[PDB]
Amino acid sequence: QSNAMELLKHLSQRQYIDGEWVESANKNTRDIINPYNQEVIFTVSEGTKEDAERAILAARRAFESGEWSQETAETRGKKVRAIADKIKEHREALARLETLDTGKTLEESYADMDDIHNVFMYFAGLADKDGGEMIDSPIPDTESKIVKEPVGVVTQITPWNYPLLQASWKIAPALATGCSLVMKPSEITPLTTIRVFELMEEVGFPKGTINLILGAGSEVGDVMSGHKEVDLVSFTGGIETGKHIMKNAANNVTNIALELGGKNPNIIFDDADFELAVDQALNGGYFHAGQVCSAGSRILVQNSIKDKFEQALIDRVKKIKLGNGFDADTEMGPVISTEHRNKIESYMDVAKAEGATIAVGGKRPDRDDLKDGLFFEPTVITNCDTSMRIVQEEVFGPVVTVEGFETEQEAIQLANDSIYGLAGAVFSKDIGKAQRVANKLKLGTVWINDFHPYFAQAPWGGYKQSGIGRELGKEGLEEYLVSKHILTNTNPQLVNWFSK
Amino acid sequence: QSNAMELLKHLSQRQYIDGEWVESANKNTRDIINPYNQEVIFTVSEGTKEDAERAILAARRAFESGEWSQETAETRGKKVRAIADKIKEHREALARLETLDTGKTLEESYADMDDIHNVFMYFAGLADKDGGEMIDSPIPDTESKIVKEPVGVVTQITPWNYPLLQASWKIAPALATGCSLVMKPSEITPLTTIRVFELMEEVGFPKGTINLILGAGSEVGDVMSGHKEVDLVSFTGGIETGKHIMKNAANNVTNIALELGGKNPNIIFDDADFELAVDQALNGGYFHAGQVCSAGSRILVQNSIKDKFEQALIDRVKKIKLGNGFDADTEMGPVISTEHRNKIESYMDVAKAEGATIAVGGKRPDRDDLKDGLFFEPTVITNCDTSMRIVQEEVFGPVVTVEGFETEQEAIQLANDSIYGLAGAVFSKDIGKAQRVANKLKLGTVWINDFHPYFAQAPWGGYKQSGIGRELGKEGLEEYLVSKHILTNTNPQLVNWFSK
Amino acid sequence: LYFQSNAMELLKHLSQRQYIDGEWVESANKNTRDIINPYNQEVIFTVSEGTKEDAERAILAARRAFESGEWSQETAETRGKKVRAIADKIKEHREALARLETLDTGKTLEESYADMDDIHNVFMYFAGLADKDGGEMIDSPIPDTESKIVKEPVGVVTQITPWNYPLLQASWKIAPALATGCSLVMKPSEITPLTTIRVFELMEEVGFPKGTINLILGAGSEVGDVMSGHKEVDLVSFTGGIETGKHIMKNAANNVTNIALELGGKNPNIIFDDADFELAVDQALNGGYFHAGQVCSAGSRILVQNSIKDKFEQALIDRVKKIKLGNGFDADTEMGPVISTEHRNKIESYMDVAKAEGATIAVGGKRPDRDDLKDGLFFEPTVITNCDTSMRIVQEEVFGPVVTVEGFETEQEAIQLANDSIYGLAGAVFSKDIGKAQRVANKLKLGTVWINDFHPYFAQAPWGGYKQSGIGRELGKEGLEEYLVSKHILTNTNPQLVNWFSK
Amino acid sequence: NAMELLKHLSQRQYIDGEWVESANKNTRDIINPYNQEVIFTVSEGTKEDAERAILAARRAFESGEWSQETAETRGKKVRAIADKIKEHREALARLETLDTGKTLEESYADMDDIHNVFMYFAGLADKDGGEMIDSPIPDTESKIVKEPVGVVTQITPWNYPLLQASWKIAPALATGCSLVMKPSEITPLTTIRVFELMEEVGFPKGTINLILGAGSEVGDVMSGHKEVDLVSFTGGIETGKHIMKNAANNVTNIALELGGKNPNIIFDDADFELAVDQALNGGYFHAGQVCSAGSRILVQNSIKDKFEQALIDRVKKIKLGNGFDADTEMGPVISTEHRNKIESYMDVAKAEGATIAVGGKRPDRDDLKDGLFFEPTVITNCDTSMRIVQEEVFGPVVTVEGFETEQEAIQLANDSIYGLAGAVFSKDIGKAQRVANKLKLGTVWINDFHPYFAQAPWGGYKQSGIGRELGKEGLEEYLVSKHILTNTNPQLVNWFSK
Ligand SMILES: NC(=O)c1ccc[n+]([C@@H]2O[C@H](COP(=O)([O-])OP(=O)(O)OC[C@H]3O[C@@H](n4cnc5c(N)ncnc54)[C@H](O)[C@@H]3O)[C@@H](O)[C@H]2O)c1
Ligand code: NA
Ligand code: NA
Ligand code: NA
Repeated sequence: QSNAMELLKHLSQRQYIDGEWVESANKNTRDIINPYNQEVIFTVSEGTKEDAERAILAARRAFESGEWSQETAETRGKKVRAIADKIKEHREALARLETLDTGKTLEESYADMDDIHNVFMYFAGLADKDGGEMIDSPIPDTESKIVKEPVGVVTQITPWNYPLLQASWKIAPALATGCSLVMKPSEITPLTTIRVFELMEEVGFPKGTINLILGAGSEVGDVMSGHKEVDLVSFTGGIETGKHIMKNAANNVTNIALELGGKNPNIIFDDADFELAVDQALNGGYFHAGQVCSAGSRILVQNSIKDKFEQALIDRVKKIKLGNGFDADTEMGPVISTEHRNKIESYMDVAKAEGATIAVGGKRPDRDDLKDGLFFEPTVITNCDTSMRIVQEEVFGPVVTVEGFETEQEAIQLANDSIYGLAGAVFSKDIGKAQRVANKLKLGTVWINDFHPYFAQAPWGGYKQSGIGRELGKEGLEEYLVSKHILTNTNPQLVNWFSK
Repeated sequence: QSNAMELLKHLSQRQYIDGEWVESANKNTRDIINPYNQEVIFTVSEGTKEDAERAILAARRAFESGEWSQETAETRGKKVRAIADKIKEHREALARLETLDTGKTLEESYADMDDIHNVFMYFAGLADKDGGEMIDSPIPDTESKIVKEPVGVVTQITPWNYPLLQASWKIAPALATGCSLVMKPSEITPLTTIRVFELMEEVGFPKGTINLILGAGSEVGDVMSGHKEVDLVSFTGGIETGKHIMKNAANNVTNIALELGGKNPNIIFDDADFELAVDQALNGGYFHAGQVCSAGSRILVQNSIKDKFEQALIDRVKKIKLGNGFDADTEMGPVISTEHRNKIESYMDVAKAEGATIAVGGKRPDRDDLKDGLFFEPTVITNCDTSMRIVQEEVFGPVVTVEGFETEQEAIQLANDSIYGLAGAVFSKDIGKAQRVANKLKLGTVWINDFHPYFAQAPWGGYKQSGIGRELGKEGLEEYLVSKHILTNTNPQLVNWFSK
Repeated sequence: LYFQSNAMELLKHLSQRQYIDGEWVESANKNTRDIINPYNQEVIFTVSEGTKEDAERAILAARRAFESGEWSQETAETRGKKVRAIADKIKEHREALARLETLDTGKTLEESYADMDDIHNVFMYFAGLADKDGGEMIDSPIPDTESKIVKEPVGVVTQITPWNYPLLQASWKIAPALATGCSLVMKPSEITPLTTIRVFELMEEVGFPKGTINLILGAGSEVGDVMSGHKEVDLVSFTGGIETGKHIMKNAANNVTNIALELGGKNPNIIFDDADFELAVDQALNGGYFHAGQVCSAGSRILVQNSIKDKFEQALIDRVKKIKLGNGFDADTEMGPVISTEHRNKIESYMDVAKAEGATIAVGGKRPDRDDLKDGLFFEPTVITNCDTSMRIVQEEVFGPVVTVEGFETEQEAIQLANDSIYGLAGAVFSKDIGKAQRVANKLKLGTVWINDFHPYFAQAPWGGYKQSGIGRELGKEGLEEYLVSKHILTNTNPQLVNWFSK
Repeated sequence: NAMELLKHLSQRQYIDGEWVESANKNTRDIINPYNQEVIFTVSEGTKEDAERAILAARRAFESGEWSQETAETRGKKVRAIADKIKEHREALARLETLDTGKTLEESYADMDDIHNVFMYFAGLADKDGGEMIDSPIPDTESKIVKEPVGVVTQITPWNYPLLQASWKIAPALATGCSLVMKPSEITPLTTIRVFELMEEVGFPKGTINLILGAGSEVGDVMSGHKEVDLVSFTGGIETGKHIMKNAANNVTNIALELGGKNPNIIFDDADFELAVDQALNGGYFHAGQVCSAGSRILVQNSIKDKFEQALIDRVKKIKLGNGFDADTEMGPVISTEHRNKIESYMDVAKAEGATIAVGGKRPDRDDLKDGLFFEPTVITNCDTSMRIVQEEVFGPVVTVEGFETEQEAIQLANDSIYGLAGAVFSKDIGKAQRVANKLKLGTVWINDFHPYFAQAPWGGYKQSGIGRELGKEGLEEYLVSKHILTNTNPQLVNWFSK
């Protein structure tokens, strides 16, 4: 862990606007915390509205200059590839900074860095593969083509749980398509985003193509979502903030891409491989202490094996090892902040009040090495039903609910009974049945006999309140493009509708 | 005309909800006017917000039943084709009804009916051509596929200028993809939309798949944009209402598709075919009395031919024949309502007060055959510049402004100097220069040596404040689809992250 | 009830001629050919037997039409409306066309109805595809250039079809050719021209420019080499057997002409112990015996898991004994006759091949003796057992109402055996374990694999073979693509002298 | 020093993971066409070697080590090959110049292209695994999965050896195929070198194989073996036709690129000195030995005389010499046999009445005496009926025909058996576009001559070939479609009695 602290000795503490590392316009700063020990680890600039607007205007100026937007797609791909290579080269430092900033295990952080390399690499390869189309015009003597152009100036806002990963999903396609961008990471987790800006700067982009704003969402966020020079706002986070952003984006009829979490079902039939299902239910509920957009917080298990499954899950939950993300034996780290731990704690009272049982966990751990950190015990909530708040709302902590179902129709009905629609799983050795269910779930991603996979090759996003648009895949790239129909009349003749 | 009045004797006067023609829940009605003579030609139900809610719930019930959403794409295509055939079969009566309701010339209405038949035909043919893709998974022993499903329940709101045409652009892809829909036409122009619902009923769709709500947006529009069971709201009209709709859609993180008009440039270089340019300047400015999303209201003409151009334009403008749309000699009909004529009128005062010249036109005709209708003279405004409201704001009437430009670079700068980005034209015999300009205009559609063309094969929509999303083409169909990534782990193994 | 006689009355109004450059014409030498009904071997019609000079004239008319641009430069949207119009003509004459196909080929009327419904949908699919993809805009790596790929009709196409599903195979070739803007010259099998003549009559009513569509009638040995080897042909599309297909490809090579070939198969039907047993017996029958096994996709090679082989063989044999043979026009008929004297001789010869190599004819293997079948080209549905992969009866395409049954021990063995042929067209896997079926499907070298089904093909998806089963695809977007050619147009928008060479 | 590079270069075939000699111990001498010096000696492979390599490629394919590797990972390896080409660009350029005679600057350009070809296909590898289909049958799921085509044989020619190899190798590897490649027997150096570089990157045993030797000995095995799924060949029409006839024996897919008679259409309103500049480039780069060489100039009648004299005056100034010397503009032709063919065509042209306006012979100068040089040539007063106009000479020779109308230019340009590429020069871009639309060519340039790149497909109409190389279409030659149809609620049909 002190080796990670050493990394901070060379890390920038500033915003990056129009090709320069700059302080806040009023010199304000913010102290960054390590959730493992609640110690202040770094101090960064806290930007102003003026800074955010300046970055947006620099992005517009750069976009209009054409240096990046009119560069060949092949060359843009090379630059995006160079970024992927930097990430891999600095994987260790990046993974350690991510663990320090966010608390999750170092092995999870390394996995994030592998994913990030692959995201940049995927978009590097896609950059030059589709420039638009030739249309067969229904009008004689005309030519019709659709040209795909970069959407323009894009603002990008990320959350605190997977900072660099979420940033990469936005940055890679933006750069690949020729856009100029302004990014703002979560004010409590800026370290790896600062670092990636330092790396991108070495790759070499024209002034203003990339810009980094650091600051509170209530201060600079509205500028980023409501400015008339922005062509697209892309946000990953919670529903309350996402709705706010969308309403603000409306003022200029600005494109929005949103991913807003979920209430992700994990559907376990009685003909599932039982021990696989237990394993994956643990993984679904407790990776990163449940702070994952796709966390499997809502377990739905067939009635015939429900009690056995609950007991098996509880027995394993008792063995989950909490601690420092830098310690190799740690299986689950702390939650992100005092506010977030307070949210999770409040839900325990809620669950009990509405009739559910806390079968295991449901409080902070007592153990000595955990008392100064933001820890919360992995928790199983039983005797639940779909009417309850603890089932319907995104807790975003190390908490899972267990509900029973009798039939395949009942599972589908329950799984779809939420305001969300991000991801979910179906476990059954009967692949035919699993497919039937998968076809009926209103979710952007359905895993059959798995839990958690996402990758650059495939689009990710939500039905219903889980979002608008997609990230990753060809659809992810398309968020950063705009279509133009250029129609040429090759034998123009007067219409003579109006009197001569 | 009186035979079109005879047509009304058989037209429905009601809403269509859940397979039934039905009155308003409050029994309220609205009188429909003919703008040519301001006479009441028809009376229809004025629905309530509970009617809109009921239609939405019926559309959701139908969608979940699967009767349409799970029908084969091939069969959905055949039913869309059957609607197309009905449009052609009833072309004469439909064109007459459109002229009666909107005031446009019969020729214009026939052209509209021919386009509508082709829109339905296009989407009928697209219905079974793309169900998603197979993905090359980066995870060994996994199968990854992206399945494209209908987006779900969609609400569709249309304007009064091209009622049935705009309806076709939304209805055709919605039905082709398997969505259930709730449509609400402009309260002052419901006639052809009622008629097409009659024709769709004849083709036959499951109960709840198609629903027609009649009434003012100030009453039922908030339900249509803000209800939780809606998956996509698609709107065509003005910016004010579009913004309000988007803010309301945000409450449920609902997809939006918007087309909100434009300030469309018509750029004429000194090396244009002169007489072609004059002809098309007239066509761009005055078809449907300038009430076109893509009307060419902002003429930019190269300085060396400016005086020549304005005199030729103005001399042609004086010869424009106003009158009854049913009269074959009419070149321009009336504007749509007293409210809209009043807005156009008020802009003449703005133009004069800010320093522009009304070169010709600028008033209501008062002659016998026009005095009783909502006519407004075709108008040319000169000696204006980009700082003026008359240049920046969409008047949406039979009015054009004329600005000069010195160079190709200045033409592009002026053309892009508006909040809009829908469509525009470049006129020049130097095709190379026309293409350079077309690549730099921030517009969804650019015509080279033409003005007005749109067709089902190519997407249509705006950059900037002209909208979000596209209609027509494969991209328009994609508004009505949602992607689902189904990932199957074909050799699942325990991860064993958490201790045994 | 009077259906056969009413079908025969149709022939009184059917053209007997070729259709070349907008006109119905006799053969240049006035030769003719008698067409028979395989049910009774009677002559039912006489048609012109064209010459190589007629074939050449039609190719030159297709080339002239192509170059005129009336169809090739017509808008895609309008081409699509015309292809739809053909689709609607097919539906308008469904009954007559189906009856004609039964009269000419012998298969049951119910089978012919299904063909006509399929044909309607093939034309409708391609009508709808016609205006959906004109090419692509390319991201040029050269500054100050514009790059696009335009898709154009491939040009003049010759199309040669076989005798088993004459109108269906014709539709697979004609539909995309017309949708894309090609000119075509079609030659149906000499022994089965009736529905193809009728469809030409219907296409003429729809209306196409002179020379866009041409029909040649004649023996492949007389006019075929002209159709595969003429310098003015851009693509030769053929469906039939391997020997003719290879000959055609070698002749097409003389002008480096594109070929699309579908040459039959040795299609495996893989039945696991955990299959739905009665479903597998039902589909083994369907696989083996629809159209008397004269189907490119026939399931002639049954591979059954050893643990249920005896039970399966017994169940299949008992059902085979019940199959009702007879006239295709009779409602109770389940299987009609085979197509010709020659083809029946081939099938019979393979019975002797099988026995000589040690296989058993478990049921069937002969002409039936029942009085109402004696005058027709009937052959009993047949099951051959005690087979193995080394045998010619297992390796070679018999194309008759004959199936072989081999056992396999494991999933690995089933795959190994199924892939141990020179062919690669289609096959099926029957198992309730869908994961297992999917693993097997991924390992089979076949253009189409069905999981718990047998026979489905449709316009929406490409059909064709791996290995000796073919080259290229028919149906789907890939089928359309056979009839298109890509052109890269690259415009230098800032041209400058290279100044490489001295001045 | 290119000669010193040879001290470390392999002299053997690469079969099933090993560098091996042939059972034929008579090696082949490789020549530098600039001085006709023997510069290297290599194994001459046998039929038996070719068969062994095809069997190894089949074994490797069935093993799944490459064919079932993830597309993402295959892309990474193809990228690694791209990086090797860039790392070694200088050495590879010198080897290509040494082996083929072309100028060092042209060789550098090939190497930059080659890097980009591999990089393009590396990026494409994981971008399309097939389609989901909307089945017309209720309760069925339909998907089209794209698999590697299988075992592919690849045969390349002597003019652009490594470039032509890259066009085939890159998509084969990206898609998961196993390959057996055989370069032209007279130009194997850069192909040997790239196999050494691929071995460094590392591929499963048998995935890549290099056969060296005469097509007349091993070619029939490569085109006619039953275990081959696709034969991809670039060269001349008569070998191509032979290959296609042999591939028919197993109904094997073919992709052919067979050259052309490429027109260069110059209108009166073209930029005149641009058109002269580009006519020289079209005709004489690599001494005309280019699949897409602009050997057939069609010039509008108002400027024809002026154009001909301008072109002839420039042709007289073209600098012949050693490709390694910076002043050289045009190197030698490839071989004795090829120079002989060019010479024979001059006799054909004269006997049929055409005029040899300039050139048409070997040069007289002393430093050119030892090499395979041939003078850049312009033939005038000819017409479309002549063999010299219709047939691919593939040497530093152009013909000039006049025309009046754009319709005539189109008709003459299309009046050949070929259809590979061509150009239209005119400042009237609308006119150039109308012409481009009617030309039966795989690539048409407006106001340029020669460009090709990985992003766009390349190939011929008519006798110029079958299929495409480069672009997404090029990748598609190396894939095969499989429709997997699952019936999700299977019911008995009950057609047959029970
Ligand atoms: N398209 C091009 O870029 C290109 C390149 C070289 C030659 N050509 C044309 O072809 C003419 C003849 O040239 P060439 O004879 O030197 O080349 P060719 O057409 O025979 O092509 C050479 C390649 O084909 C191989 N080959 C020869 N016989 C073979 C066989 N039976 N089976 C398989 N492969 C075989 C050679 O070993 C070599 O790899 C030239 O004059 C020129 O017109 C075109
Ligand atoms: Na932190
Ligand atoms: Na017959
Ligand atoms: Na050499």
